[PDB]
Amino acid sequence: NLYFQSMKPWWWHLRVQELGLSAPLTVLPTITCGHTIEILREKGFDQAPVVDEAGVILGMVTLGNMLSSLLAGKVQPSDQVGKVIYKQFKQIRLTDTLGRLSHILEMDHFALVVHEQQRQMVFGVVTAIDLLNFVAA
Amino acid sequence: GVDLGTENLYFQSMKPWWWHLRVQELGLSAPLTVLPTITCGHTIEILREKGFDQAPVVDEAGVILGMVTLGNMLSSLLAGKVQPSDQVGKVIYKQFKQIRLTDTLGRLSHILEMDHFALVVHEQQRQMVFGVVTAIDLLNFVAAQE
Ligand SMILES: C[S@@+](CC[C@H](N)C(=O)[O-])C[C@H]1O[C@@H](n2cnc3c(N)ncnc32)[C@H](O)[C@@H]1O
Ligand SMILES: C[S@@+](CC[C@H](N)C(=O)[O-])C[C@H]1O[C@@H](n2cnc3c(N)ncnc32)[C@H](O)[C@@H]1O
Repeated sequence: NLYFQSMKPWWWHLRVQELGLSAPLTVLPTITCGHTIEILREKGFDQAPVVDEAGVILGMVTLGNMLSSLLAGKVQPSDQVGKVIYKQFKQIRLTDTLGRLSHILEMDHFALVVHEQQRQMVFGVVTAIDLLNFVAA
Repeated sequence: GVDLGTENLYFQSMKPWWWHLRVQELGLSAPLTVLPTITCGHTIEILREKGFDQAPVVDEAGVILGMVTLGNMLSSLLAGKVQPSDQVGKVIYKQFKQIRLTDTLGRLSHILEMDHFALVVHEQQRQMVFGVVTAIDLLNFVAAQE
């Protein structure tokens, strides 16, 4: 067996917490899909966590998944967004590396950034521009 | 499984009422384009400020050279093909789809299912950018109409 280890850039072992992410915009499962589309349109976000009234993360709503579900005849604009909760997305820790982040971002369009306290807490969303801006700046 | 089976069997009668409407129902934004001589770092700043994931790269006459995308910029940076001071001309992406205002929303839907965007070109002048179109443009139309 032969192994290869790449030479890593300066930022590789720096941590997700260096990016300076804001708190996420989240939605309740009971607002409509149409209302969620306006919110996401206003902000220029492709996704948001869906959280219940007790603060539990139920999953993510994404534009891709809303579009698929609409095409499949399964959701309409006036339905609750709870109907299109996407439950399989990637998580990363606030103290995980930018290297790990970069792997996730190459395969997925976002990750939910998590931090461990007495329970596992959501810190924010992270997407390619957050990493790009950091490296560029 | 069974749902895919149903959607395949009745694909024709499950086509949305708007399937054969045209992309021009969407009324898009004016496009933000860049020349190939601005840097990758400045491209990243511009796209960050607007909240766009992609822009057309055009020449001094407005002729489309291709697209710059965040995903391809990231890959190119990871592979060491460019650094931020390099011209964005070094990462012109060409494997995207162009469509016209007269193309159906159905054609657009197929494209958006696989890619993050399409480039809308001028109906009789396919070398010029009309606008960019992404999922939220189609979603916004359907929510408006329903
Ligand atoms: C403006 S959006 C542009 C589109 C991009 N594909 C996206 O969805 O992030 C990019 C910026 O918004 C942030 N962002 C995305 N979704 C978020 C949300 N639900 N809450 C707060 N920030 C979010 C990203 O972390 C990034 O800083
Ligand atoms: C604010 S962005 C949000 C993130 C989304 N993933 C994207 O890149 O379009 C969505 C809106 O910006 C528009 N848009 C995207 N790229 C653009 C560009 N280069 N010039 C003008 N509008 C653009 C889209 O057509 C859509 O109306």
